Amino acid sequence: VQLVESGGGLVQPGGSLRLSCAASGFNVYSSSIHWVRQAPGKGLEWVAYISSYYGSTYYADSVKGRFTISADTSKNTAYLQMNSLRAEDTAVYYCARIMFKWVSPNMAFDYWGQGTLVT
Amino acid sequence: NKLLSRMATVLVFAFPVLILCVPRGAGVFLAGVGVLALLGWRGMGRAWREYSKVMTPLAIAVLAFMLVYVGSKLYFHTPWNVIDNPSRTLLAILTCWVIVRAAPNPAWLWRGITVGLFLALLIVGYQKFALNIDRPSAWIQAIAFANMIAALALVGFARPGDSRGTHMEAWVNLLLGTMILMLNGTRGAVVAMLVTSVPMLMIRYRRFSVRMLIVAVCAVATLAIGAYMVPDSPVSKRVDDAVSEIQMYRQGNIETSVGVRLKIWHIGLQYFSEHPWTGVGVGQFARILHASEFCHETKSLACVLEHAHNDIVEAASTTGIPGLMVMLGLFLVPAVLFARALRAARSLGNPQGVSLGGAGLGVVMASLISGLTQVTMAHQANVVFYAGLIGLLLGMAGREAHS
Amino acid sequence: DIQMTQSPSSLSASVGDRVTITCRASQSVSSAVAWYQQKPGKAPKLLIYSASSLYSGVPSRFSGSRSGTDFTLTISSLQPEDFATYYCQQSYYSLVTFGQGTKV
Repeated sequence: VQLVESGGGLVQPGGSLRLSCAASGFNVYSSSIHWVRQAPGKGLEWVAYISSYYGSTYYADSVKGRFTISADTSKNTAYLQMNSLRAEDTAVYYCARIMFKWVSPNMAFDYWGQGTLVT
Repeated sequence: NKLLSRMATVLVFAFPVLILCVPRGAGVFLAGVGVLALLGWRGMGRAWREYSKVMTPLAIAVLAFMLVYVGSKLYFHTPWNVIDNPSRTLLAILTCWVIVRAAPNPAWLWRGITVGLFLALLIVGYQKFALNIDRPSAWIQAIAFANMIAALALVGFARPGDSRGTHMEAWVNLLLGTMILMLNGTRGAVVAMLVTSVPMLMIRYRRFSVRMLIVAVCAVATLAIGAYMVPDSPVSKRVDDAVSEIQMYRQGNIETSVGVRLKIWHIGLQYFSEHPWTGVGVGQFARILHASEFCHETKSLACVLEHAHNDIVEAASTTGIPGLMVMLGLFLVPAVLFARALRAARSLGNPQGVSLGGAGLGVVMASLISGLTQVTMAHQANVVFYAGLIGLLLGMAGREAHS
Repeated sequence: DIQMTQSPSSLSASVGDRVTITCRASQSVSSAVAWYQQKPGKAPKLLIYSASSLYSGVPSRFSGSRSGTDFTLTISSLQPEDFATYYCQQSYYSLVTFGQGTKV
């Protein structure tokens, strides 16, 4: 079970960028995939996720209205699409997968990704 | 004489509201039970004698459970904290004995059911839509609350009557139940309640007999099988979510939910095979995983769980043959006492007792089905609620069956 | 929303001395707080879930407990590979939040 993400790079403020979080060893439509970012020399910051089956989504206060998270069970991949980025969005972006619902009724991140840097 | 009847009636009216909505409702209801038993002192010495055909297979079956469940400690020196949860299954004896002495009016029980379901729906709606919560349970654990909601809805499905309004209330009971469950996720409880409510159509509509249930389940099964002929709709690709898991488990890689669950079940049912009579002990399931030869060669998630997630496997592995028999009995003996009251009420006409027996049987079936995927013994709230409800329904069921 | 605070923000202790980390919460989270260890320039890994259960591949030295709404983590002893940052995440509310992040 591995999760890999790519798509980061240099982008000027006001543009747009899309990150693809390829997954392996499980089905993206089964569990829930969470994006999380960490500012350089700072703590982790949550942004959004998607529900397991319903597809319901929630967004953080700062990224709401411009970030579009999506899933595609055909390719077993998860994507996060950002619009109108500012200079405060520079951080390293990680993937995240919760444990099984029965082992932990409350969400708990166990398998992560290598991460990508956006600037 | 009469005052005990009126206060027991209002208590059974308010029991669902207290348990589901009131935060510390278990303690309040256990005080309400005590303030009734403390009132009849020379009673209950001539109430055990009157219903010893129903009371005794609710007392002996629990005393044997407790004795076998504490007789593990004499050797398996685990601390007493294990038997603090089965200390809550003795409350069924008290909550049946109090009802037997103080005859209630179970006409208000159904009104309490629907009031509690609607108020719980309002509470969960507030806690999910405004105070954003991932698992909107009122004041207890999400899984335990889901079990509570399913049991309350299934009890309320057995509304006594055959009329427009009674059918409306019965249907609204399941509608509110499924809304509450879906708002709380845990759709496993939803499917358990849906499959449990199908045999209860026997009690619901007193026209549809065994054949008019067999045909219905055949049609439902055919509709379900109709999905795979076109595997594009979400129906096909959610039961297809475990086909890969099981086919992988049959192969070398076992690091998946179905795979982990099956590996734990096998490591439990092989230890049970090696130790037929007594296992590692009461509780103490982690010793099997910590001492096995699979966890010594890999550090998979199956090697850190405190307890198994299958009652028929957890009880068998931890206790053994006597423990398995007593654990089965704790659910089946009520299931045999409800049938013997349902048939009596059927022979007496008396539709209210018939519906009560049907509700009790449905609760037993739902508890078994839920235990088929989780251990209901761990959650103290689940244990105390099940004991209270199973000792409260059978009280009025026996009262109506006898007279 | 919900604000999580950690104390101390940065503490240092020699090997063999047990250290405790406290994660507080603005509102009431029943048990939906997990703990993570992050090494410099590496993806964090789960340590404790539901605040009282260890995760696979985590030695039994790590342990957590709950006291009301003040959540604490402690370690049996410090080994040289245990010097890394720690974080606490609350998952009760649908909008999860990470703490400030302590450093060892």
